[PDB]
Amino acid sequence: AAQTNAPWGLARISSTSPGTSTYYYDESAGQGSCVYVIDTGIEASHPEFEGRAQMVKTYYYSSRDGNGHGTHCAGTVGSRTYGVAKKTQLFGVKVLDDNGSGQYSTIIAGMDFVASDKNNRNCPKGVVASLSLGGGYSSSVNSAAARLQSSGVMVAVAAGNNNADARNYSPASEPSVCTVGASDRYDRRSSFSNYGSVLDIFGPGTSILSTWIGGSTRSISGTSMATPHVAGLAAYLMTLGKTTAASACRYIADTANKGDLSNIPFGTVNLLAYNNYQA
Ligand SMILES: [Ca+2]
Ligand SMILES: [Ca+2]
Ligand SMILES: [Ca+2]
Ligand SMILES: [Ca+2]
Repeated sequence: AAQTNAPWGLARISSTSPGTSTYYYDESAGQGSCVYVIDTGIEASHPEFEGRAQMVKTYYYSSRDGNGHGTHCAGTVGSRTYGVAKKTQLFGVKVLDDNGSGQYSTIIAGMDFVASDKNNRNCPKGVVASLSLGGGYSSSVNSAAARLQSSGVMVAVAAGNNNADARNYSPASEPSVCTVGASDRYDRRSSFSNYGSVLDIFGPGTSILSTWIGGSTRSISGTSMATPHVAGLAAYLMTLGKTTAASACRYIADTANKGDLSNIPFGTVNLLAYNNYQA
């Protein structure tokens, strides 16, 4: 399948080169795989989710997405226009309030919710979680991402937008989960992108067009938008039976566009997410 005039990120994860704008993908498109978007929530009712999105959990008065952050990450995962896995099921888990922030105890409770909630969902192709959130190191938050991963969910986490080593951030610093750095359309490390030995992969991060609240669209930049690209890819690759929840991050890194990114700190992997799809 070929989506002409796609966002630059989708086009890049189906490309050996930068500078193309056609997303190529197997028409299976992650069907029968679930991606949990742990975030501000999702506006499930966006015409771009075609009813494949629903809120399954909140730790606030409303499960709505008043923020947009989580509606925009869900979108990069499995929206029809701006998604990687255009047929995946999206489960919104609102750990972040509409200001975009949350307590670490609530985020932990959300990760543990998914590790269990998956046993209440039809995900025959497997389960993915996209954590586009982060803060300082916390062995407690790391251990929650570890558990979620260990429960048989491919965990993709932002490195963090601090332009520092991700070793000092959670759940970015957790060795067992997929830590995603950000790249821009010219294959440069996004100026904001965290780096280090803990990083496993890069996704498109800078100027990422996706879904927004009010049934709208807008472009926003972060490791937070790299993550849903990787999250999406893992969903896609799992539905193709090309990898599993446990070994997805490794598989993505084995099959990645190597050496293609500039301004990658020595000792950080030079690996851009690649679907490796041949039309
Ligand atoms: Ca674009
Ligand atoms: Ca987000
Ligand atoms: Ca976002
Ligand atoms: Ca987002």
